Amino acid sequence: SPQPLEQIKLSESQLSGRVGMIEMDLASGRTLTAWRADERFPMMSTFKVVLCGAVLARVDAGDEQLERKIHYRQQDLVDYSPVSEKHLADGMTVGELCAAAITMSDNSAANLLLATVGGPAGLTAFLRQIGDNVTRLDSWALPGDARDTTTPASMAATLRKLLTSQRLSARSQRQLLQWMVDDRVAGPLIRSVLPAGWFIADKTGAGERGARGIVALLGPNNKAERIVVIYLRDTPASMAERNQQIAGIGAALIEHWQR
Ligand SMILES: OC[C@H]1O[C@H](O[C@H]2[C@H](O)[C@@H](O)[C@H](OCCCCCCC3CCCCC3)O[C@@H]2CO)[C@H](O)[C@@H](O)[C@@H]1O
Ligand SMILES: *C(=O)/C=C/N[C@@H](C(=O)O)[C@](C)(COC(=O)CCCC(=O)O)S(=O)O
Repeated sequence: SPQPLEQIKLSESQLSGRVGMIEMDLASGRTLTAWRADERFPMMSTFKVVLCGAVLARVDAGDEQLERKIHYRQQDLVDYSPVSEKHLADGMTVGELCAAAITMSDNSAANLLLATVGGPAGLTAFLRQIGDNVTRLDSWALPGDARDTTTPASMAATLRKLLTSQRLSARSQRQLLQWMVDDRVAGPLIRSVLPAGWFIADKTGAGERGARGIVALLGPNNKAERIVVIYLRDTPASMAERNQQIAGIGAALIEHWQR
């Protein structure tokens, strides 16, 4: 592989789209690689991590419990509900909802959780509270449309704040991390192509006009050493090719880790 920056450029050339990327030390926030890091990209399903960060903040505050069972009706389901569609009779706990939202990208689960935090406005106020003045959720992907967007730099900083600053309790930090470790959409596939010793936790996203993304923890020696945030937008490429390009940026990181 070429150097990370060289590969990121090759990916834009090959995809005819914009790539946005930041590689950041999880413990300190040291930024190693930053490309279009202040440009806006659609968050897609990656918002579900921030959502559950807000849910955990309510738990910490004593205004929510992960045990609490939510009952919902079939009429409340939205498109793509692989887990939530199975519990019309018995409901799901708030904690189960977050697991389903993060690990399966369950949209009904995310929708039910979003209500509990005051909707898109409420989640955006949560972001402003933790010092993210850029990321915004507006909805329960055209150029010029800033709705439901973040930047690589903002998303990386926010993920670091949620996982490591003392904004969430120790138990809540550990919970948010474990949900990302447990990703079923891409986690196991990623492990299958990762060399031995490499840690992965992640949340993926996909959307219109080629939108595709991942927010992840990666490192050698089985450690969550770095946050890596990669977003793509405005490419006509197949899903398979978008995946391959993101994987190629991963390969360049892996080969050239010591920077
Ligand atoms: O010298 C480093 C390594 O080089 C190769 O490993 C390859 C691997 O065989 C391939 O499967 C992967 O593809 C990259 C797949 C990563 C996909 C997910 C990455 C995510 C994670 C973080 C967010 C961005 C993308 O690249 C590495 C580096 O060339 C050798 O196979 C391996 O023995 C060796 O230890
Ligand atoms: C989150 O990014 C959601 C992406 N797409 C879904 C949506 O718009 O709600 C779909 C239903 C596809 O969802 C999946 O394939 C599950 C994995 C999505 C993910 O990577 O998180 S829609 O067809 O695009």
